[PDB]
Amino acid sequence: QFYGLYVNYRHLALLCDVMTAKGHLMAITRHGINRQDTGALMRCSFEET
DNA sequence: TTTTTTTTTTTTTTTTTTTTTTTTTTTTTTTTCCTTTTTTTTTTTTTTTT
Repeated sequence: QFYGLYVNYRHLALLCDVMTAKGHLMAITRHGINRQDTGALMRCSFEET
């Protein structure tokens, strides 16, 4: 809202629920995505293959 | 002669510093240059001598 851009609430609440799903702060880095419980090929496709 | 009281020695954490490691928008089009090199060993050749 500083730049006057409007994004719908669902697309923001989905991200806010993705980060707070595990009970702590799951950042969107290589330290939060690669520390999840997903598959090996999914995690190696992003960073630190 | 036993109990408290001081000393000691680990014990686990804390905190700060240092080190390490990993990352850095998407697509497309043209040229240029290099894709060895000097060193050491081996083999052949040429000249000389008896």
